[PDB]
Amino acid sequence: IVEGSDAEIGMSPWQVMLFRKSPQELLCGASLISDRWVLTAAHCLLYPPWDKNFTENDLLVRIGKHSRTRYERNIEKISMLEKIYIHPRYNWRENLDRDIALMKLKKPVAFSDYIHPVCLPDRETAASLLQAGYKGRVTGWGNLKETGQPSVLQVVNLPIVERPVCKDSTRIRITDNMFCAGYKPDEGKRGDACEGDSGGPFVMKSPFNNRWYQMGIVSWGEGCDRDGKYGFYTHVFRLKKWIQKVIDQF
Amino acid sequence: DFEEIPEEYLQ
Amino acid sequence: EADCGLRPLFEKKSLEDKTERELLESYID
Ligand SMILES: *[C@@H]1O[C@H](CO)[C@@H](O)[C@H](O)[C@H]1NC(C)=O
Ligand SMILES: Cc1ccc(CN)cc1
Ligand code: NA
Ligand code: NA
Repeated sequence: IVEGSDAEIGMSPWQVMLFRKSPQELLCGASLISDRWVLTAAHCLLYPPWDKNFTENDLLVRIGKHSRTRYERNIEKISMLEKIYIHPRYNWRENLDRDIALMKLKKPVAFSDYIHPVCLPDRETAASLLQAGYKGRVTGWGNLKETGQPSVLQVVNLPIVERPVCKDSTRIRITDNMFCAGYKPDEGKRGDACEGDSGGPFVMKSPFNNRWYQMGIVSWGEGCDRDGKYGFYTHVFRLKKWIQKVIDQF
Repeated sequence: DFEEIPEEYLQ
Repeated sequence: EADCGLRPLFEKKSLEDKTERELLESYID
């Protein structure tokens, strides 16, 4: 996260770290959506251009964390993966369209002050809140600058950007399964996700029911925190029918 | 530099 | 979950985090 701040304890209790077993390293963010299900970006698990194709046994998820590098004894919980599910129309060849994946845990994680699921949006919450100017919140342990790494989880609040501005900022083809967020050059505030934050959540706090909803997944950006560029996020509501199908079937 | 995690999670 | 999105250390205790108000102030509708 670029130009963010240290999270408060328990501020993002749905935060998940995707952790490579060997070498032991941070791979991506993710989020807890139930006691057995974790949501992330497909490209965190499958990206053939970089020879990335993880299997369940390659990975662990670490839940309830605050410190990036410490083993947070009596606080974090470490879970093994039963099965990975990648959206069948995830477009890794072109533009990361439908950049979404689910991971089912081998056993349920116990909730605590530090471990608690985020809500997924309904159509009405999405329609009300996914509007240009409305701010969401991005969290992660990724790099602090494009070109360095944080002691603890970082947080930044960023405004959703008008779709024509998103499209006009890039040569990549933007789809309805993406939205973008970040400040414009003229706005005099900054911030973005960066490498290591992808797969983590973009959340909004509904003013109707005071609950946090995951509206986006950190998906891609051209660099980090560049003037005139924006971060792109998977549109969670648009893909919720797939989410529901996977959880209902499996 | 990540602190080693308990071996139980790697078995 | 029925309890989703309500943080034990914040919403469940009626405590506000240091920047959530920035989000609310942007929801101009
Ligand atoms: C990814 O690897 C699995 C092997 O576990 C294979 O079945 C699958 O076809 C691979 N997909 C791609 C796009 O390489
Ligand atoms: C949203 C977002 C922003 C920056 C990156 C890193 N290039 C990834 C994802
Ligand atoms: Na364009
Ligand atoms: Na930018």
